[PDB]
Amino acid sequence: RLYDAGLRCETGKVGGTDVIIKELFRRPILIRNPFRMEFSLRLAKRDEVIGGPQRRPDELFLINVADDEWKHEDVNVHGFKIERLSDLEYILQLRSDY
Amino acid sequence: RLYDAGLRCETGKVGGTDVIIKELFRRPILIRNPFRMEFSLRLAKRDEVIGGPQRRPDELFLINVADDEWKHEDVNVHGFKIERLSDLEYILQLRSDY
Amino acid sequence: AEYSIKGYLYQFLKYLSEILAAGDGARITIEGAIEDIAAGLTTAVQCKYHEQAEKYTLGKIYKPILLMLEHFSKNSGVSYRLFCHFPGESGTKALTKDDLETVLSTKGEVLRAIVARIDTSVDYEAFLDRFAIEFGPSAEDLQVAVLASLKDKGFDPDDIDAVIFPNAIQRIVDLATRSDVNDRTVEPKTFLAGLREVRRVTFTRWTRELATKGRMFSSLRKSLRSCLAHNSRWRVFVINPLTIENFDDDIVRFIKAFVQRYSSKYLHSNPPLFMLTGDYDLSVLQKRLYDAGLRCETGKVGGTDVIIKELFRRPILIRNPFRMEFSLRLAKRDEVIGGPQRRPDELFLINVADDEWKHEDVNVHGFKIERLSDLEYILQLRSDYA
Amino acid sequence: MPDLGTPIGSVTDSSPSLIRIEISSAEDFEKYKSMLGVGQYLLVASGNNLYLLASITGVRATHVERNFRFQIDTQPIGTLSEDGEFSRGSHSLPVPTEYAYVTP
Amino acid sequence: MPDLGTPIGSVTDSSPSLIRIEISSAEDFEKYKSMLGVGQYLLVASGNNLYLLASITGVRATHVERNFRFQIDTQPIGTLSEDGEFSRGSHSLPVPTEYAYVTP
Repeated sequence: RLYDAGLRCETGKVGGTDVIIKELFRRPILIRNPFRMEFSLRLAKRDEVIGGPQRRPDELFLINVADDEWKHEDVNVHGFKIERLSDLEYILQLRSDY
Repeated sequence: RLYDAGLRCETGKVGGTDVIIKELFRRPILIRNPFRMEFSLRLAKRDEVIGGPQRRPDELFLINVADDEWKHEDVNVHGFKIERLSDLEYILQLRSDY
Repeated sequence: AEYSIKGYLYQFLKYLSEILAAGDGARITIEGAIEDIAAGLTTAVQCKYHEQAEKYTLGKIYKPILLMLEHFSKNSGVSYRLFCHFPGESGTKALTKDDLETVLSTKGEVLRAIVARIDTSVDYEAFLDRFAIEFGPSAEDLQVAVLASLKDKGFDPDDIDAVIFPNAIQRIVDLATRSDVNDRTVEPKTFLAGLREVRRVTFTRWTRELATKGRMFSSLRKSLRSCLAHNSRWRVFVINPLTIENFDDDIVRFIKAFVQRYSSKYLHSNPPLFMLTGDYDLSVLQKRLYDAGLRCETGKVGGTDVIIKELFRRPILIRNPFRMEFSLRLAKRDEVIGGPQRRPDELFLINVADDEWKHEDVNVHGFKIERLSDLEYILQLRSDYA
Repeated sequence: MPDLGTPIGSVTDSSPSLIRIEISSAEDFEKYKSMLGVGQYLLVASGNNLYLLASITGVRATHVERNFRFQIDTQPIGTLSEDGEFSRGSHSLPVPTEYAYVTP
Repeated sequence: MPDLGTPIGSVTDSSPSLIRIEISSAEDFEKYKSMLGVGQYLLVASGNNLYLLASITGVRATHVERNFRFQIDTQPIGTLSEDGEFSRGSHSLPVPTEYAYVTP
């Protein structure tokens, strides 16, 4: 669906179902003029990703989940509870008014 | 009336009564300096238009219509109900006050 | 059938030699050939032609007589004639009854086959009184004699071969065959002035089969070269499609050729215009040209009636990558009213008598065609003809 | 007379004694590199139904970013009409935006 | 003396031994290309009721996008008045913004 919409995703899979971590957190190719992005977003299931990142994440947004293995004292761990997705669209400044 | 006003339109008709999908959803020639545009607007009658487009629209506006085929779960639909067109000009930022 | 036109060609050419060699205040008229309601009671004649022998022997020429006798058989009022050239013969020679019967005779197996087709009860002596035979000289020398005579008359030497003579014989061929109310006789005094005043060229079935065929095309082709060299200039066409053969199919070919040679460049600012006179439906041609690859400029904002300012505008052109807003202009003559602000540099009238856009400071070239290929050749689109 | 193919490039500057042609695509140049050496001949358009023959005197190739540039310098020798006639000595002048072709 | 016609262009740079002229449109140049080759002649206005006859020594054509520019270089040969008198030797200098015509 995201392909039909006009976007491209990176899943970390070299053919096989297994997820190679070193190929999901890589840096993309970026030409300035004319602009182009190799990929725009990453997408994966949690149960599949077995490991961690070499460099820790700045912010971690947990929506409707209790605990994860990537929590640590040196990360800004935000936690919410919402029932519709427009709520987040308001928090993150995508929608002007509640 | 639009020509008398100073505008050119794309209808998709090539001589005959039949409507073609390709010619309507066509990119126009744009020259920067000096500024000139092959056309500014696109006009059609729904029933004569059969088929679908290549890229599903980014926004669809329904003004006193209940249902339309192009309604989909990846299109930002907006349904209203109006009495006079001056209302919509307010909604679309054309006039300053009700 | 055989429809051996060389006979009728000889006949109309000999009539032409008569007319050019005629006394003042004399009316000469001709009888229209059969092959065209059978107008005229005794104004119909059929002929053949054959000139390959060293000496005059009636035996060898069996073939014409069979069909001519059958032709007399088929219907009654209507004359019959013939022309042939062998060395040593002049004038008219009347065969006898036994001699014609010998032609009737099954001298060969083909003739025994053919005789059965002709009816048993048929006139022979009355037939001979009704049919005569005429001799002729070599045809090419005759065609040369016509042109030499016209030179003797006094005309510009170059203009004769190209324009004067084919248009002149065209009138003979029109008179010989027509379905209208008018006279059938030609007086030289009124005949000559008409041809001297009017300038146009004609390509048609009979004109093709002449001595000066090759000399006709090139002389015209060479005139239009100076015009077609230019990148930017206004050109206008007017076609009348009744007479032309296979118009619906060939017109697309012609347009694609003309555009690909003369409207597919960034320095080609003003595209051409085509105007068709008749009861034609344009939508079909427009759609077919769309499928071909081209795009047209109709002139209509609302598909009711034409606006002149929109039809004569200038298109947007982008250099690299190259595109054209439109590559041609199409319309119907009747609908158009008024004239452009700027006069046409050229106007091509095809199968048309007069138009209201004519003027003194505008060139006008005229044609009369039965196949469009001859125009493709005239405008350098194709290398050879027929 | 035959079909002459698809243009290699376009005129940028002209003169009675020099024509300069520019190619901007590497693929085309590599496609016809064999036929674009010094001494070889090119056909340039000067109006409808007329071509001019020119001789290559120089080739320059530069890649600069601010993509590809290929310059060809030519010196006319004569003209060649469509019907297939050749004549030495051309006082004509091609206008920019015209097309260049390789001689079959 | 007679009607000369619509002009081709205007003067840009002048001097005692050189005059430069500029055409800006391709239609006009394509129209009078025959009359603008080396060795032919042009008439340049220098005041009311006076003209200068100049011989072409060069043509140059270029296309640039900030459009066409055509440049003609000329050398002065003499003076021709309104009445018809022709005199070799030229003392006058043509000021810019002055028209040039092709010789009938």
